[PDB]
Amino acid sequence: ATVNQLVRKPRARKVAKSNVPALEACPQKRGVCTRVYTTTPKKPNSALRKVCRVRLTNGFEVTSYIGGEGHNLQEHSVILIRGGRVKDLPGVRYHTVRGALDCSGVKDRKQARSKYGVKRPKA
Amino acid sequence: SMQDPIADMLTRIRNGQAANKAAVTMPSSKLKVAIANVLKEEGFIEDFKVEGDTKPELELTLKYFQGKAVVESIQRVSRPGLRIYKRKDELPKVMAGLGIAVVSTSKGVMTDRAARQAGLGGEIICYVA
Amino acid sequence: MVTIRLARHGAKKRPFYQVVVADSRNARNGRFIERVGFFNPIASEKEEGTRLDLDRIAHWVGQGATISDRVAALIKEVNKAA
Amino acid sequence: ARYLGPKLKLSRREGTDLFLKSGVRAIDTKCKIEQAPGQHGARKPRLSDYGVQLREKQKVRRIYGVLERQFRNYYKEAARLKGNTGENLLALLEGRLDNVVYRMGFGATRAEARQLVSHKAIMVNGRVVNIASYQVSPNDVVSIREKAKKQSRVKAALELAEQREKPTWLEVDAGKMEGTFKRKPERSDLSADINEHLIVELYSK
Amino acid sequence: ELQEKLIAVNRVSKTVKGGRIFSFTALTVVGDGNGRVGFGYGKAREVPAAIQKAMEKARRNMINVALNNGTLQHPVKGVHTGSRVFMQPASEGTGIIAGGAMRAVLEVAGVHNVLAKAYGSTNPINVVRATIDGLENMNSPEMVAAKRGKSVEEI
Amino acid sequence: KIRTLQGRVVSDKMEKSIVVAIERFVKHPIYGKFIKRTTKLHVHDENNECGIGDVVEIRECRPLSKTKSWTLVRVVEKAV
RNA sequence: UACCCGCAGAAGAAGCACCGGCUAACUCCGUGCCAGCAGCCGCGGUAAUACGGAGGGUGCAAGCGUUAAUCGGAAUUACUGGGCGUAAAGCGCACGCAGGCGGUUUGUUAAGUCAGAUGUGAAAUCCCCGGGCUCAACCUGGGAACUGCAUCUGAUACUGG
RNA sequence: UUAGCUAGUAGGUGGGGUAACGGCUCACCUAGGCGACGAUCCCUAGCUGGUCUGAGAGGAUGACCAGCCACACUGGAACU
Ligand SMILES: [K+]
Ligand SMILES: [K+]
Ligand SMILES: [K+]
Ligand SMILES: [Mg+2]
Ligand SMILES: [Mg+2]
Ligand SMILES: [Mg+2]
Ligand SMILES: [Mg+2]
Ligand SMILES: [Mg+2]
Ligand SMILES: [Mg+2]
Ligand SMILES: [Mg+2]
Ligand SMILES: [Mg+2]
Ligand SMILES: [Mg+2]
Ligand SMILES: [Mg+2]
Ligand SMILES: [Mg+2]
Ligand SMILES: [Mg+2]
Ligand SMILES: [Mg+2]
Ligand SMILES: [Mg+2]
Ligand SMILES: [Mg+2]
Ligand SMILES: [Mg+2]
Ligand SMILES: [Mg+2]
Ligand SMILES: [Mg+2]
Ligand SMILES: [Mg+2]
Ligand SMILES: [Mg+2]
Ligand SMILES: [Mg+2]
Ligand SMILES: [Mg+2]
Repeated sequence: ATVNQLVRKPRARKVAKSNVPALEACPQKRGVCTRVYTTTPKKPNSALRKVCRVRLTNGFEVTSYIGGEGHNLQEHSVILIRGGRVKDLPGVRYHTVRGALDCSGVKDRKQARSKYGVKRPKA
Repeated sequence: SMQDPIADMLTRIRNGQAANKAAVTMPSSKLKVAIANVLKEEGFIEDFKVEGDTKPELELTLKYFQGKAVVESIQRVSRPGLRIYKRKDELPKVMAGLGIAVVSTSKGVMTDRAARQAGLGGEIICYVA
Repeated sequence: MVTIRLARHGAKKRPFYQVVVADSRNARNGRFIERVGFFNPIASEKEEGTRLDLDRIAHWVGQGATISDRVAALIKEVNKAA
Repeated sequence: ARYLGPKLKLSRREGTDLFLKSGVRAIDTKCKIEQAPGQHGARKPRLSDYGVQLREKQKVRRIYGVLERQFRNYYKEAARLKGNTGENLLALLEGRLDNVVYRMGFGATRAEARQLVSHKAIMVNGRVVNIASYQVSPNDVVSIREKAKKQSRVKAALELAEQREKPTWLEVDAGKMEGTFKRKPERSDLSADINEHLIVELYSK
Repeated sequence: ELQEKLIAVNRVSKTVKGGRIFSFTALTVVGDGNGRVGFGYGKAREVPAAIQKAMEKARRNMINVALNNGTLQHPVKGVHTGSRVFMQPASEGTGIIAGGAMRAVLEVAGVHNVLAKAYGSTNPINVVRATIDGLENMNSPEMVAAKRGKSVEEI
Repeated sequence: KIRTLQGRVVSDKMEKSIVVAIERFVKHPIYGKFIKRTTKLHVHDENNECGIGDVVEIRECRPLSKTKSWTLVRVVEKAV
């Protein structure tokens, strides 16, 4: 408050930390699936939600969500991950990008296709 | 302890006029006489007087219009903890020029309007609305 | 040594040249001591395609500056027109 | 670059004549102008203030035919120019070569005028120009080039423009197929139906 | 004559032995332009009834402000509860740079050119209070001169 | 006409040399309070004539030692 | 090469994301806390404008979304511009060094302060007024600015000595 | 959640050395010098004109272009 106190000790600017530290300010990262499994969400929801533990190229290991109906992922499968948490899955801070490396696009989807990695129906 | 007798004078004005006092009395001082003179010239007070030889008192007669204080506000700006000086090109305009700032220029205590006309800066004592 | 020369300051296929005084060791577009004028090869006939401060050029030559062949040509051109 | 869909749906959504068709016939014989498009368009909404501002921004773009990027560039320049940002913006939109060509009467529609420009049929100040966004300026002459005067289109367009209100800032000599900026346009002459200040509000947020 | 604005509608509730009773409140403002404005806060069990009460309250409870040919005389700071409002005059063609709750008040007052900023609580009721308080404090050269006894040439 | 500083002697224990404190008031860049700032110079003190607390006038010269690059012009006041 | 002329024929050239609220756009059919969705609030357990499909919108456009990252909004580190009875915040109390601050009067100085002059503050970039590319983006002439630094010559109200 | 650091270290006299002033270097003499206005130590980092953001004060930043600095497989040295 008092200007003499400020001169003795300036205003310490807070630092806002990144929510996605394993991404190291990269937009995406490659990684290898060491385990693929499912978990219940927390209240109020109920489901079995599909997740994988992935070792990233920088040696971080993270848990990542596998969006869309059905997937082809397996252990030793190589996938690309991006930021964005899932809420109701505590600790799942990343999304697997569909349609990149081993991760197939969703097979029969026709709307919002570019989010799920599936190509135009030509006919 | 008392360390800013100018802020003391201004606070006595503010409080006395909020209390509808007819006149207020305070310890006199050259700078107080100068500031009171400027306020009288700008019409913010009716009159001022100095009385006594060893311990001179200064009295200000306060001014009211339609039953309400003529002084709208009176605010110390330069103060012992943080002195404020302005260049000619930086003198502030109080209430877009309806109020006054009191500036101790090298030529003496005067309004900011006078200081701009003279082409001077100085120490800015207070704002009066 | 001190030299007076053109610096290419324009766009692709749209050249424009400043006339600048420089130490010859400095890069074409790099450090220069003083700017002296300009030349435009594609200015209109209605347009000022060249300007020089001939007085300061004479001053620098008095100091021993080396004029570039194209700058010399431009000076002859200006003193033929003017 | 261009909107190429059903033009009169736009007028239905705006609920007003956007001049998108040349006017050989009244639009109520060509569309259910009073009713918004689609199966739910019968249920008239209660627009929010954001909806209102958006709808005006859309209306002005959709009259003059300008996409958002170019329209925002017009906004930024009008905000740089002196005077009222909205009056400046409308003066800019009215200074376009396609708009001038339409006001002059050589195109029966703004899109027809845009073809006439783009196909190098228009000359300005004695020079061919085919850029729709070209900003015409005072004392500029505009004319049909002499190879193009053979088209029937321009003749029918002139026989329609004679029915429309005559602009005050232009002059045209229809029989010669030439005209001129006598003045720049002004807020007095452009239709009061455009709420320029809502455009200013929407981009100034 | 009067222009009218509806600023807000809010559903409040009273708990009772049987459950919850829901009631609607409406905040509105009216003004002549030309620097006369008032605000009205109405309560009812029906939205239109609340609005009508608000308007009737706002036709009385109406104050005069000495506008400077459609702008403010000087910058003003108004405060009420948690809401602090700064307003400043602006050059012609500036328009109303303000938030919705302040824009309504300044529009119905007819202040065409203003810069304004809300600080602290943006709660519409207290914001309207703070804005009216500020406009009510604003004063003009002629009555400043009358107070100080100078001629207006003092400006 | 010499561009010159004035300060006070804060050490005299070196040979032909003194430490001079220059004391300056400077407006703090951000908070605007006027802060006292100090700078210490090592100054050539020929004859060892100065003493602690003296007020002395000094000027910039050629390098004279590792630290010394300033020389005494004159004493202006003396302590005690 | 730019630019210009001639010729055939609408011929060779439109996608992406949204539509529960914030925030413009909604109705059927699947499905039944499942499968799935999400920036925040939050949707789905047999009548889902929130999932998936279709028909309608709406918004951008040779682009459209998503992830990463900075400032803003954030007066949420508050110098301009915040707080400390109960929301986070007065040391358990006191003494006291360095430090910050200083009742009143006269003289003197001219450090802070103020005024004037001179030098410097590279060009570019950024603003204003004008030129050139068929417009624009680009290029370019002149001006302003470069919120500063430094050295002289004055003023002495205030502050410091 | 680094408080003490330094012995060519700080200064002086006289030789030597440099294009040149100097502990730059050497013999001897004095015993200092720096530091809470943060020395020493640890982590990070080329600097500036500027760029982005902002009503402004500020905050972040130093890709392209221009000025200065440093480097040239790693570590030393000198020659012309
Ligand atoms: K503060
Ligand atoms: K020696
Ligand atoms: K040494
Ligand atoms: Mg449940
Ligand atoms: Mg484009
Ligand atoms: Mg708040
Ligand atoms: Mg939604
Ligand atoms: Mg259903
Ligand atoms: Mg922020
Ligand atoms: Mg801030
Ligand atoms: Mg707080
Ligand atoms: Mg408690
Ligand atoms: Mg507490
Ligand atoms: Mg206590
Ligand atoms: Mg005590
Ligand atoms: Mg003490
Ligand atoms: Mg003390
Ligand atoms: Mg005193
Ligand atoms: Mg001085
Ligand atoms: Mg050598
Ligand atoms: Mg590095
Ligand atoms: Mg801000
Ligand atoms: Mg800016
Ligand atoms: Mg590089
Ligand atoms: Mg290598």
